[PDB]
Amino acid sequence: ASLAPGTVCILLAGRFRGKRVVVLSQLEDTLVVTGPYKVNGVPIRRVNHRYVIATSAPKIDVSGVSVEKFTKAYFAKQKRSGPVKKDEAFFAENAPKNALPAERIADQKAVDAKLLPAIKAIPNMKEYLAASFALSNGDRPHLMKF
Amino acid sequence: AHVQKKNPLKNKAVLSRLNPYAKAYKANVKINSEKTPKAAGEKFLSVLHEN
Amino acid sequence: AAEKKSARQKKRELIAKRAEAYEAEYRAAEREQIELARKARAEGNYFVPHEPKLIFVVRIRGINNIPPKARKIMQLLRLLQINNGIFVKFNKAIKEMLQVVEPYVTYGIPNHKTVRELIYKRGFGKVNKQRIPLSDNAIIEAALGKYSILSVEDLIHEIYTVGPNFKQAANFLWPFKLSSPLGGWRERKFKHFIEGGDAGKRDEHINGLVQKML
Amino acid sequence: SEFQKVVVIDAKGHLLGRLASVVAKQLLGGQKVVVVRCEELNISGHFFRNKLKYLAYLRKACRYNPSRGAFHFRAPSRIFQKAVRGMLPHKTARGQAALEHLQAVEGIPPPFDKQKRVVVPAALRVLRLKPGRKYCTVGRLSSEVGWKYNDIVAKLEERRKVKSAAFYQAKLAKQKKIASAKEASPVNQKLSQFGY
Amino acid sequence: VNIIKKRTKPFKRHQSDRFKRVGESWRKPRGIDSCVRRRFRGTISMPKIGYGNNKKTRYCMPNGLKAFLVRNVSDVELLLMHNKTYAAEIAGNVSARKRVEIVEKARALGVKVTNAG
Amino acid sequence: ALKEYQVVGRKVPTEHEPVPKLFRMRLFAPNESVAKSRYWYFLKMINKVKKATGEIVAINEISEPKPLKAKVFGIWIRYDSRSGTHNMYKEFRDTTRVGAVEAMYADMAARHRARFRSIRILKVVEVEKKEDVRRNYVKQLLNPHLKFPLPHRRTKKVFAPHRPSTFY
Amino acid sequence: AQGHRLYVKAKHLSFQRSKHVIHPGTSIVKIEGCDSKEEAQFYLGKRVCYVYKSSKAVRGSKIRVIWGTIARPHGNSGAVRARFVHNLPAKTFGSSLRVMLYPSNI
RNA sequence: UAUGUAUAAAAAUAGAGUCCUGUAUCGUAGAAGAUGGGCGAUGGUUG
RNA sequence: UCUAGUGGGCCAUUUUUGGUAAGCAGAACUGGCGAUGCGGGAUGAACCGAACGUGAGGUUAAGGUGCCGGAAUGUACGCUCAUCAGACACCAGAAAAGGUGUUAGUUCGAACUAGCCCUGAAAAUGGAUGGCGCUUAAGCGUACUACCCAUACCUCACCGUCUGGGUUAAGAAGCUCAGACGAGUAGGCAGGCGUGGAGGUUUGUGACGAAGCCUUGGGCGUGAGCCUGGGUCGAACAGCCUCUAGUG
RNA sequence: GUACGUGAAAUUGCUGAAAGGGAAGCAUUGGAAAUCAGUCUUAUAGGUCAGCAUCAGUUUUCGGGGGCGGAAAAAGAAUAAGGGAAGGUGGCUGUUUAUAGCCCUUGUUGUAAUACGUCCACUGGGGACUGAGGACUGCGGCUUGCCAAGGAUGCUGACAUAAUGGU
Repeated sequence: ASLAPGTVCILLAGRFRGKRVVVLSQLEDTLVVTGPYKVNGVPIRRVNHRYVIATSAPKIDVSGVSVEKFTKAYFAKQKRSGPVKKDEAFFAENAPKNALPAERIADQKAVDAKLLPAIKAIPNMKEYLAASFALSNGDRPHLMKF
Repeated sequence: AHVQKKNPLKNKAVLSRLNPYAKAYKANVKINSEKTPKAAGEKFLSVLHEN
Repeated sequence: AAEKKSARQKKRELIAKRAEAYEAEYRAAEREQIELARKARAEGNYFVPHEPKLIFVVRIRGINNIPPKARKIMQLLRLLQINNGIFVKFNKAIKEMLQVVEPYVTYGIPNHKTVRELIYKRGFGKVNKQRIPLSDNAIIEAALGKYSILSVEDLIHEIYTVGPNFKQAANFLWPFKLSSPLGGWRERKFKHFIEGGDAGKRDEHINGLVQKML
Repeated sequence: SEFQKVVVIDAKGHLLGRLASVVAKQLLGGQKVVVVRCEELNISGHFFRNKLKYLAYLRKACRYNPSRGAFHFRAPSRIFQKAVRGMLPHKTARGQAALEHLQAVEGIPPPFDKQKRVVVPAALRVLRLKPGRKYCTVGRLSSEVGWKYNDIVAKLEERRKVKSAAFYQAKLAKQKKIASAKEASPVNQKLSQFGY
Repeated sequence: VNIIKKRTKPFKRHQSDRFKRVGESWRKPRGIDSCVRRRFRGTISMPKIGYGNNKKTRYCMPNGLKAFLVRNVSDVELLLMHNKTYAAEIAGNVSARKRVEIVEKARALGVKVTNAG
Repeated sequence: ALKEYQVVGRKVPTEHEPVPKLFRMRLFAPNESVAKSRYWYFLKMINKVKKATGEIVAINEISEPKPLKAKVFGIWIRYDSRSGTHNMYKEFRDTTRVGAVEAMYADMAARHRARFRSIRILKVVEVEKKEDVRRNYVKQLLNPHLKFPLPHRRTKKVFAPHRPSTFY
Repeated sequence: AQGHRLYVKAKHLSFQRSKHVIHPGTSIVKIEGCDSKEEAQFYLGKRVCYVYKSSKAVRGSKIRVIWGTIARPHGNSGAVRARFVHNLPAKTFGSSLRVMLYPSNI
């Protein structure tokens, strides 16, 4: 219930662990979630609902951005059907520089610009999103409320 | 037949199969229609609070 | 083709009507006892509730170090294992039979939920000398159909109200193989219930025990 | 519950068994424990009874080669270690390796006199013994059964206390300056509704 | 239905570790004072019928096939009808020539060989 | 866990006694089963009526009428010991009869090593007049100006950082 | 440097045992700050891992990890029970485990 | 075996220098922590 | 119907005989041990709980939760201070009488009656509440929750036995569905494994390496055992059906 | 190579590997090191290990709503009366609500509430183990198709590895 769209949640696992991101829409199993890429550098990704902590931070207005174009086929990888993989040239491929179609670039830019006005309106949210969540000495997760 | 025993209490479909009456049961019925005429004789009260 | 299903549908409706009548009988009897108690209290007299005719007996001691008389009696009660339960009529012959095995069994008055939950969760029938779960009404049809017991709810009514066919219904029911009680027994299990133990007659507290063992 | 890399325990006013049981469980948990000021440890019961108990301990020895027989250590740190050793499975490699995580000393040597020393409420005499119950100190018990460095520790502890007191006055002055400059900041009220 | 084994370690004979005249092959202890026969705690366990494996996966190799001993090409053609149930296994005493003939027949029959290499 | 029970019963009707007398007792037991058991125990020893030839005609639980008023209860008991020749009268200050009886049971067990079977409670009564109280400690609690320091302060988290103040 | 550690420190106490019989399949884990079964209810189902370092670099990494899940509480003091994919070695008594914050439900 | 490898009064307990423990204080925002700029301070962390 | 083994017994409860006594001799009823593991009693043939196929999960018995040791340094009210306290049945042993010990009670300051403690109490290698230790207990009495875990109970998977229901469309000596159960010495019976020789059989293996032997290799079976890779070797040997015995 | 076919075990020397604080050996479980095979590689379907979802069976753990029962809880509150004494308030050690109050009895609000007992074929979460069977049959529900109804599928990713597993 707490994973409403527009909520600020903390990524627990993955390469973006500890980042704070803004939930856009609820997919069938996961959350199509992204922090404003100009803020924390987290592009649009699916994140399983078991790997987020829904914080009690004030909600972000995400009604003004279309979310129906984010589907399983939208985020799906390419078919392989073959055991042969991996190469130094393969690692040189993909990457942010190659692949990453300009259509994906434009959507990320569009949704990013649409979410700036809300986070600028609410004070101390831009720095809150840019920061990274972390546990310190004497912090008990079953006590603290997010 | 009957490879697995399904508990009727925890399985509504199996409960329906065994009991074609759970569909209309109505367990909670307001019986005291908000009136409650207390009935305890004075002799009973004296014996209760005796000694 | 469809005649069998047409007859089966009205058979199912008849089962529903009989179960509806049984629930009305339970409610009417329970309310009748309450009103009689209230009127006796209001008028200053005493009204004694009827002595239980149905009893639920649970074996609590293992199969080791038991005298021959008690061992035979629990064999006649079909309580051959620890944590085994049976429904039994309460009369002069039974009361003295349970007196002998007081240290090895605990018995008390079962209520409607105890009987119903036992027969639904742990209800098994003795069909062709086999322990067949009561997963369908047709199983009781084939075993107690000639006794006018047509459904699980009819079987519950026979057990709960102790009808004329209690013996056949009770013998059809395979003895209940209950689990160990959640929360544990009392500190010393093999005293008498009056002494803070758990053997012997425990009146309505067999219900609290059965809820734990289910 | 909390895990520290090393725990320095001020053994003053603590009960021998109550502290040894707490320490022994912590050592088996994989935590390094240092116990300081073992000469101030307390034991329930009057001294004479405790002295007789230790004299009973001295009686145990091998009838051949007492050098094989039980080694009766007199130092208060060694008495505390003996109590802990009887609470650890020391014949086993697990309980033996848990012993070298324990370092009981008399007084507070230089490496530990500059470190925070926590106490165990579950083992404190004031919180455990009814007032008016006689008790003895391991330091005095040791000094009568053979320990011969009682007054040296007392002198060195007195000097350490003076030095620690002078440090505390310096820390108090610094903290007083910080507290005085604390209230001047306007943020102190901006943090008020947050409970800080 | 995946292949599972109830037990993987063998049943060695009691004290076969301590005495060389006592081989490891299992022997039922008949002693009047045997700890293993009386099944004391910590002692070694004895073969029981409860240890038996599933009738469906019994005798099957981890790859799901049953090794079948083969002497010549006639034994390979016996596995013509069951290349998906039995795998041919050439005997020890088969010469190099007949071995090559067996493997070539097994490949043509599409029958796996457990000791092809 | 005790509960005060009023149990009324009588012997079964017979030709010799068409109208048997009804005997009622107020007795404390953890549940109704023990209450009836003790009730037959006392009748069996006094009036020649067995549970076999008798019947419980009424069972009732008595709740304290004024549980929010501090009272003094005087209890007469027939203590049974190694010699078994003992009558005790004790006074306990409590707010309910059940609480006073439970306090009596613990006190007898602690001081005289008496079990639930050894003790039988002859009578529990409420002492309303202060001058009727003969126990010095109860009268000390009846001192108008009663006031005393809080005893046994005692106040997981092992390894506290500071020495406890354990004071006021 | 305090911008990491998204897990909770824990210590491997022992195996599920009686006085004389152990069950290596299930481990007893003591989570820091958890002092009762009510607190342990939060940590039920979390992923607890044992991290260790070895000489040979499998996957070109010096660190190996044994994964596991918290199953149920143990006792009244907040210790829990864990099932690991490979049972924990008996030498890891008193070793430190890492209880991640996922699978989350908060 | 580390993930903040953070914390130094002595005391008494029918008293201590406000108390009724540290759930506190110190530290904590930045590609595992980037590249630039404007104001403010003349402090802070570190070779 | 035919036949094996046995025809030395022992312990506990209660009843009891002879006996100064006995871990003594002799009986009566029941349960155990012998023949029987497992959890608890520190440890122990018969004590307490529970009786055992291979495992997973859950829950319990007796007993326990300061540490050793899995589990509350729990809650409530008390008693106890012991110059060698106390600490759980069987059980590892103690008495009369006492106390300017203390806490309570009963009766006329006094006599008492009851609990705890102490005295009575008195041995020989150093030493045992199991150890450490424990004193508003981690002792003793009582109540109350939470918790720990047996091969016991419960659900499930698999193995075997037995039992019952099907199967003329399926090595019918086959196939298929279902339930219950699983300790074992002396002893019985059944089905299998392995060894030497004989009749039949396999277009059987083999000097391009039979048999045998060694092997930090691989596979099958509950097991007896079988198969196989590598090495060594040098002339024979095996599977199936049956026969036989100087067969483990 | 006549100390001659094959050349076993006991026992022995050398080499390599590891262990060793008053025995050793053994069983269970995993780490470490060594070693190895299956499997895939292919012909929409399939190899190894994982994560979530929706289900089923078993169980555990928190929470909510409701019905019924008892002296139709006992109490209590507010509000009307009577009576009472104190461990005595104001007034002067003594008295009877005053410049505090308490207790006892009775009515009204009241058909009060809460606790306890009990039941719901009432309901909201969290965790764990298990997936046996293999076209269709049945008993049910829904509306002919569907369904949690006679035992697990669905959607994905990583690795295709010594990964899992074996020794």
